[PDB]
Amino acid sequence: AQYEDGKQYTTLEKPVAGAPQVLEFFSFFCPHCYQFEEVLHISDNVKKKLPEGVKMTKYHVNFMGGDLGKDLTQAWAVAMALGVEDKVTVPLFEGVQKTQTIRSASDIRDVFINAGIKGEEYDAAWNSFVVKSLVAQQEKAAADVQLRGVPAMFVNGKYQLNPQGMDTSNMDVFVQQYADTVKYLSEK
Amino acid sequence: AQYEDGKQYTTLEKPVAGAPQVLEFFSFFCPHCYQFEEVLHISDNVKKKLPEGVKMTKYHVNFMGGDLGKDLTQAWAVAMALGVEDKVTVPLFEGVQKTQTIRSASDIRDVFINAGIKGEEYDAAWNSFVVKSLVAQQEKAAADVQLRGVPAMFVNGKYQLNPQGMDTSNMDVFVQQYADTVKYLSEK
Repeated sequence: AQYEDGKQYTTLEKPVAGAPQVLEFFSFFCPHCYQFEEVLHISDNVKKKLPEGVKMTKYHVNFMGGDLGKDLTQAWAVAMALGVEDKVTVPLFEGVQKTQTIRSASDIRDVFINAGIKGEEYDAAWNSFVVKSLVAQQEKAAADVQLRGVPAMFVNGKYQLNPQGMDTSNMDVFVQQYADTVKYLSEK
Repeated sequence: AQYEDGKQYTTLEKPVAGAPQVLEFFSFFCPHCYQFEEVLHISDNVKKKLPEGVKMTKYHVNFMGGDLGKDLTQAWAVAMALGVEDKVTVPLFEGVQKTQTIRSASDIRDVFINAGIKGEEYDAAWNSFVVKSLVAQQEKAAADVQLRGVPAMFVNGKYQLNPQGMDTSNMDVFVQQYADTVKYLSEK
């Protein structure tokens, strides 16, 4: 469709170098993020329209939910390291917001075990160098873009999507306008 | 020495006479208020520990959300007048922050109708002078304590909770610590 700077997206004053092509930030404590994931399927729709060779990166943030927010960022790194994102994303969102069975770090471990991950493997991953590095990358990425809130999506480390300037009257149209904006920006 | 001024609570420079025993302020637009209510359940837990005869009052504020902010204060007045607070709190918080489908006074009305309140019953209360007095009461209480931010909780019109002086690694322990402090302050 037609896109205007300052409307469907905004340009960053300081372009982050080496940033992932499409970077999405979220928090398991974030209500609207739960909506984006479970109901709207924003990520899935954006993926369907992305050109060949463009990869989507999704990072968890620390600034929500206090000290537990930090543990979730580490648990997300474990999810990425084990490659079980699609198995634990909804269960974690529900555990924190819906059923409220996740009140501390040990509860996060149970979610993974329930998904079929061995406890020994989870524990080893939790303390791994790979995970400690991933936690560092996530925290740094947020700092580089001076992230103030979630959900958020950045393209080529230069643009940031602005759903507030998008047509929200019809949710099906909205989702497609969002995905089309990402696609348009990824080739700019 | 266990509970100190400046620590888990602060004392008001100018105490409010005639203020409700436990007064909580919030806004449906306030992110931390969503956490407090939907995830932590602060109000419920505090109620469960208050002495016999100590009543809790919850008021909405105007300083967030602009136009819609004031509409929500009037709608909260309607919820109070009709005694349907427990029916509309969740859908209002979710409507504003989770689904972001609440964009005008009409959308707020839809929430009440869907909750079971009759259209004519809602419209009558909405335009009633009883509701206008409830709005004035809410505004007055905020003015009395020079409220500049939410969430906020006051006890006996003298003390204001300071959640910043407590651990948030375990939500259940934080909640219980918050509730215990309110109880302490109420019998002080």
